[PDB]
Amino acid sequence: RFVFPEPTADVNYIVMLTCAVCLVTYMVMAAILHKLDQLDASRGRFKYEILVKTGWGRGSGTTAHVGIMLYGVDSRSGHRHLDGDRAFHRNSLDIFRIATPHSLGSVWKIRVWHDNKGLSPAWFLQHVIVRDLQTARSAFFLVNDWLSVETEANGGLVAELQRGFFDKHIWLSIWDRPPRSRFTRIQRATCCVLLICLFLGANAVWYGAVGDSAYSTGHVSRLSPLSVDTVAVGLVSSVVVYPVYLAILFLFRASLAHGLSLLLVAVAVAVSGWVGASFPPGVSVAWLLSSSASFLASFLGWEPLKVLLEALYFSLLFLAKEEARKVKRLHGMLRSLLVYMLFLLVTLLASYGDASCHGHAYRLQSAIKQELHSRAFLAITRSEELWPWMAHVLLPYVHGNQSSPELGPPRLRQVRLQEALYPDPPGPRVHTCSAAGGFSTSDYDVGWESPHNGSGTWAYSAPDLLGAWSWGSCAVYDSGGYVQELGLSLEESRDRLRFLQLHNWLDNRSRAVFLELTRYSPAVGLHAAVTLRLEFPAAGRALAALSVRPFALRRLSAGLSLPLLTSVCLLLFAVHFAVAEARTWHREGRWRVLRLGAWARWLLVALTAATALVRLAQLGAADRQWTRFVRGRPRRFTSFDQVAQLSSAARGLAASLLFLLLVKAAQQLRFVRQWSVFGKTLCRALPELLGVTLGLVVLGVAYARLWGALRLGAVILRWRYHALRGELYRP
Amino acid sequence: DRGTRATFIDFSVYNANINLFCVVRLLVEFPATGGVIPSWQFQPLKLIRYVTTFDFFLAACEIIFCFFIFYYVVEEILEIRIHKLHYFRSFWNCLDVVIVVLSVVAIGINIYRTSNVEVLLQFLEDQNTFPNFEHLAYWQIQFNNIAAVTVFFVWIKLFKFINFNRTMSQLSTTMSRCAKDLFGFAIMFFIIFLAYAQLAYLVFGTQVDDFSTFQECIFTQFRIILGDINFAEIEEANRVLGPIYFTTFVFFMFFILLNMFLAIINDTYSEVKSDLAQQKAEM
Amino acid sequence: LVFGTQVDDFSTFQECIFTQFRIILGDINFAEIEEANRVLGPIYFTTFVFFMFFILLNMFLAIINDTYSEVKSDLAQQKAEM
Amino acid sequence: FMFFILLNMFLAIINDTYSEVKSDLAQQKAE
Amino acid sequence: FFVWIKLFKFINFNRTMSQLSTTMSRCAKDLFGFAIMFFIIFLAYAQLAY
Amino acid sequence: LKSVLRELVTYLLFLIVLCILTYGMMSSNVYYYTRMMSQLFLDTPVSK
Repeated sequence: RFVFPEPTADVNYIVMLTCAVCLVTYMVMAAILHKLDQLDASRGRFKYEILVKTGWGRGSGTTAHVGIMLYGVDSRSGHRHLDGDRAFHRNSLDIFRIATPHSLGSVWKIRVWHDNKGLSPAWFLQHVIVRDLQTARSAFFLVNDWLSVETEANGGLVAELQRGFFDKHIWLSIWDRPPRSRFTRIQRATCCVLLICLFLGANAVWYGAVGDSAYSTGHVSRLSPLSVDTVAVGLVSSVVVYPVYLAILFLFRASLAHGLSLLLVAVAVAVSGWVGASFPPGVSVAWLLSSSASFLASFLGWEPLKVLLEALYFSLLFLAKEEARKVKRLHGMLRSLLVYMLFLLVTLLASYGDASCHGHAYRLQSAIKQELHSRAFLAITRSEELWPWMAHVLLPYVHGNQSSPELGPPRLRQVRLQEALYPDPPGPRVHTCSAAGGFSTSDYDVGWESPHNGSGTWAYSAPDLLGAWSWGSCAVYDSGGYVQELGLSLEESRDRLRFLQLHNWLDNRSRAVFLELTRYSPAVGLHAAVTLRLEFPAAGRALAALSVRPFALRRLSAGLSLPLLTSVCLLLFAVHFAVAEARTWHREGRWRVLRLGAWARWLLVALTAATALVRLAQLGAADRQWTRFVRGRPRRFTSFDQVAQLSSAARGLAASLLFLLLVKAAQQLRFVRQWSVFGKTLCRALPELLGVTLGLVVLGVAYARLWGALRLGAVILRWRYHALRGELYRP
Repeated sequence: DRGTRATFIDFSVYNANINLFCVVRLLVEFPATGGVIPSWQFQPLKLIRYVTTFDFFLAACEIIFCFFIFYYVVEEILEIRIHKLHYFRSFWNCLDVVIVVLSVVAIGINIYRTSNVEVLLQFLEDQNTFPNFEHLAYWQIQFNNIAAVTVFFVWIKLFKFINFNRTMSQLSTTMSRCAKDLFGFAIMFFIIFLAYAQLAYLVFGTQVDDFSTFQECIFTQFRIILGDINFAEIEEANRVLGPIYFTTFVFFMFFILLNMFLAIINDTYSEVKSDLAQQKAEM
Repeated sequence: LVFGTQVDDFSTFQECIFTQFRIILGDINFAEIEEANRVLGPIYFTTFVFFMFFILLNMFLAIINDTYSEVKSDLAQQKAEM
Repeated sequence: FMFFILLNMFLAIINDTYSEVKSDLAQQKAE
Repeated sequence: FFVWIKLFKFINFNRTMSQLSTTMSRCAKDLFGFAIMFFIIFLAYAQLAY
Repeated sequence: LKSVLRELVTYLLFLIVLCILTYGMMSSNVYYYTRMMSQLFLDTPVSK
């Protein structure tokens, strides 16, 4: 049923970013796992530190190695080989003290066994005498008996499952490797990345290529997990990988599989990209949800199923402290890298999902500015030159002849301020905006102010709660003012104009004209809010400004679009960060100042919350404005001028968050041994550089680039670099 | 109509004085969002080479160049076949294979575009028809690029022989010793540079016309280091986050990273000089 | 070789040298360099600026700095020691 | 000549005196 | 202005600003001497250009 | 260095007092008068 479809030329950034992140996380995890396993060959509490001299064993005087498996809850122990300086001299009571990392509950948790290296004892040793040193987790008591000879004595005062429970779980078996297992990490991280890549490829080939099963599934069903395409496909595609997955896994237990897995990963990524480069925007969200559901189902359900099936089938001092703590740090780094990668992927999807829309928006805004003769409009000084411009280039543009999709007639709302402007007296041509007064909030009649019986055709048109603020060069305006509609067609608009300059509508009291309209481009599917402002500092001076903001009108009622998913994920991440930082605050106490610390975590939390909140507000505002526009439509001019500003704010916040994440990665690169002298040097001299530059800028301020040719920081940086190199390279 | 997306105009000229054809192409693009984007190209290609003695001299030089390339590849393969089966930890052998590969590609392109000149023969039969000379210009451009990069890399290869006197040995020693640390810090420099570039692309990329593309953002940020920026479109693009980006970028980049590069080079240069002085004074 | 026909700042070899010297001063146009060759044009500019400024200016400064330090140390040692 | 030689002599003098001051203040400790 | 400058100098009780002030005071003679050579070369080039 | 520290503290206090006196010498109620004398006095239209 394969089609070889989509001869189209397009790029889908979601799949590419997901695959790139999933490969980069493996690339950075491999180094940490290799470093962790370099020391695993070096190595290869639960009781007290007392001697284990035999007190119930006699007759069999020889040497024999024994091992006690201290089984526990989420703490595996294993067996320790017994040795001695005298090679366990015969006719003596062997005494030692061996404890495993396991620190299970202080209950009857032990399982001992004695190897029969030749002679075997008819009786049994009492125990390894131990009462309490630090935890006293394993009980030590005599048994006065044992199991059959040349076997394992029953350790009392399920095993098959626990022996292979969390180390045969592959997924969470990275930091649970048995000390003497020969399935070292490299073969536990290659299987996970292979499984993830195969999940991605198998879920991408379904939506892209094999989607015409008798035209089986529609491709229109909702993105929500409604027991539908989004979730069922994940379960169906989680089983196709398992044949080859188990084949590679059982091939791992020669080195051929380590190349076959990478080849499969590469081909899966290539197929995923090629078949997803034609995904519509409503499927890339479905693909991500399907992949996540497949991963969750596979892991949670069918890794325990695999281990249970295998178990059922089977059934029928300084060096130690300094090299045993580094394992904890490595595990912490391992479990923090995944969180950082998830955050980075979420941010990348939030900010870089529609770069093609970015380019199209730039081109569209450039074209709109070019088509309206922005140069001519900007170079205006006479208060009367506006009318020829509007009659020549505006009216033929808004109406046209089968051109310029308008989406709402334009408006000409203006502010009055009800005061005669004083002309600027001659002089040095001051660049201020003096002669300012209170505004006007009254209703007039045809011509000008003449209330006869009721409000005239010139009403105030009071502003709404959400109408955006212009923030001009003289003051801050709102969405209120005397509105005038420019007709509907190019037959009455000319008469409307002739009326407007016939009855001195723009007298010598007004401040602005605020010509505003919207535009739509269906080829790229982008809206554009266009505004034009003519400030009036004095009588007949004017200042011309224009703003064309392109955006994409996506509404909260559209369903489960990508921005909503990214916003909720960012909210969850911010909540988790806030909870973790609050717990750190509570445990530590107070006085957490004069450090990056909380003063950086709070900033990160605030940025993460603000991005999602702004995106949600933009979605809600767009939905409300579109719903208002639909109801009615002719000659009402619903304004989309505040949606564009919210979209720009959300984009800026997402860009700032991504920049912060990239800088954090750059400063976290310092973990290489020979490359650790760069971050250390900067982190020590940076406060000094800030202090000296702050002391220098105030020296130039008290008087009334700085070091672009002086290079004073070079001396401090060189001194710090030499000091750290001496302190690190030699000792 | 409104559905047209592109328009091409093509012709060519000869200029019999100096034997040199010239193909002229003019393109006008009509994007879906409106407007017009013009572009042009004028390629002065040559097709009647062997007319004068200097062209015979150039052909002989090309033959000698082919023989030189053959000798170089033979000696390289002879060296690799028996001696030093690893061979790649010198930085003077990757350059050799790069030069050989680029020269082989250039020779292949030249042969391909010199044998396929039947369009001129077809045109000379009926001269009242359009001469199709676009593939020749495209391949000429490609060959020019390959020749340029090869010529650039040969002068870099020249460095192997300037080690005659002692005062030139310490400079090469310092460069070789500091290359690793320079690369290590350049990684971080590029990471921060790309972070700034992506931030600028996402913020100012729809209004400034200087950040309209990621490549354009990178070029603009390299030009800012030159002091070749106007400081205008950034601030009229956004009065907030406009000057903040410029100030933070200039401060951080210039001061911290330029001084760090200086410190890295200076420390190792002083260390090498002191080591050599001590060794000479103790022997 | 790359921009020799359609720029007029790299028309001749000496013109190329003087244009590079002016580039060190940040007197480049870059409007014609990019449009003359969209690829291999910007690569020239970026690699030249980076390598030239960072490595070569830092090395020129370092040589003089080390020499000055050594001369001052030697002239200080030769005094108050006889 | 101007840029390289003299703009480097300036910073060489400044760096030498700055390093001398730093070393003089550093050698004052632990007597 | 003089009192502000003197207070800024007195605000150098910290080590960094004191080091900066001492650095520029121990090399004033050399820094002024180098300016003589700089100006001589500058005037020679100016005369040649003129 | 107790005597030196005390002398430095006294000098800093004296400098602060001198700066406060200098700032007080630039007291208010004169900017408005200067603006009136520069924008209204000797600068006004002859008539309407």
